[PDB]
Amino acid sequence: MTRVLAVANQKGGVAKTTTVASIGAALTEQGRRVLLVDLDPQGCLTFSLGHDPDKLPVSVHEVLLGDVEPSAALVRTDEGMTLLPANIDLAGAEAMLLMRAGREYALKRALAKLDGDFDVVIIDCPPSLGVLTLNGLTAAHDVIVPLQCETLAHRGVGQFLRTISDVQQITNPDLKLLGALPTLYDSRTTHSRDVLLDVADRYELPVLAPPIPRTRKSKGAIAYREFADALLRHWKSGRKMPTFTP
Ligand SMILES: Nc1ncnc2c1ncn2[C@@H]1O[C@H](COP(=O)(O)OP(=O)(O)O)[C@@H](O)[C@H]1O
Ligand SMILES: [Mg+2]
Repeated sequence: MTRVLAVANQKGGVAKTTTVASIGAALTEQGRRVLLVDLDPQGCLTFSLGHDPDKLPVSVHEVLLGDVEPSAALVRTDEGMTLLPANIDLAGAEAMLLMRAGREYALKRALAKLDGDFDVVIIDCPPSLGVLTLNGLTAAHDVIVPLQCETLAHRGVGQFLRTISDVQQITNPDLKLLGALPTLYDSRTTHSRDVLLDVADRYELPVLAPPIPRTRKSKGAIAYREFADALLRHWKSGRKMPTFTP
């Protein structure tokens, strides 16, 4: 049973890409066959895993258009994860997909061609609420929102939840919002805690545990492995994701 996890937040700089790669690595160490999908035309995930996006002969762009089979675009990573990479060509997807029926299902259609090949698919969405993020949410079974807790600035959470609700109404009724993964947690003061409590109070959004601290045997890596183990057990036995605050 392939599990597809979308990692989404229209706010940039909240450690989405780091989260995708780090959860991917932790799951791989636990024996899962992991595919990572880069849906950001800027190619941050792709670059971070050792591939120059500008030099890829093809990418997820051609895969979303149906011009290249998904298997043909996959590349390898040093840690064993498989990558469906991105480059700047993907910025053109919007103009080209808008002209076609079912633009929201392009990634879903692509992953269907790979089903059974991976235990876990993790999708790194760009910092936007356009067709690429919609493709990520439409293809996923679960979604988490990496959520910075350095500052109280969270005015985008409301529109993000509206987007989840719209997807559930129209393109993906089975999408489950697992919750927010706190990122950039600062242990120096109680401020990050207070930020998370304010978010938990104001928004219909579970705040998950543990927080990822601002940074193999590092505290950030330990927190990612702890969160990845929580994901595993949720998918294995239906255990509810532990929460930062009830
Ligand atoms: N735990 C952390 N501690 C310190 N810096 C981090 C941490 N996680 C991510 N960063 C940095 O934050 C910046 C944005 O991270 P990134 O994963 O690219 O976020 P996003 O994908 O949401 O834009 C990057 O420079 C990254 O190196
Ligand atoms: Mg990113």
